[PDB]
Amino acid sequence: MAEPLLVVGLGNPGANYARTRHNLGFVVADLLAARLGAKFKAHKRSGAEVATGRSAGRSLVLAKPRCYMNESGRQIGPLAKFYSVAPANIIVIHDDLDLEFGRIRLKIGGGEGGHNGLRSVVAALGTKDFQRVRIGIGRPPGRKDPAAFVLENFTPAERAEVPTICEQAADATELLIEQGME
Repeated sequence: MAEPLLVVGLGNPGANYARTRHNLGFVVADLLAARLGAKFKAHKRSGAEVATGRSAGRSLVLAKPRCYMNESGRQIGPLAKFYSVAPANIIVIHDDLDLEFGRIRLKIGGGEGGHNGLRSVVAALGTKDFQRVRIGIGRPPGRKDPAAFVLENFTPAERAEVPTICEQAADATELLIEQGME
């Protein structure tokens, strides 16, 4: 409420992953930065790229790890400190295997739903009590390993809705920032 907020979109750096299921977080962070009219820059003290701005009269810090998914948490801890943000005010956006495609849910705490990015964060923060904006991608077909599923692009049908879904996730995040969780 004077407390700065750290919104983190998870994903993998590199053109080959920009469209994969596991990068929705990056996509949403990109939208939020655009809405804020703020751009990303390499942050010397973390390794992630950051952009800053205002939302709901709140001071905002948007970031996207430049490290691969498993090393996400190690870039977040340092950012939290640099801006002195508490875990509770850290908002992580991520794809979620346990939510049907396009289904968006908010939560603080809870499990990782088999998400490796989420685990490195818990591991790095020493706590599961940070905020999450869960964007459902549904379960993987039996013919596809879960880890491979999230690293592959959305199906033609799903692809047509992803942009819309991300707008909604961006909106949810803003709303969560406005009077979120409780």
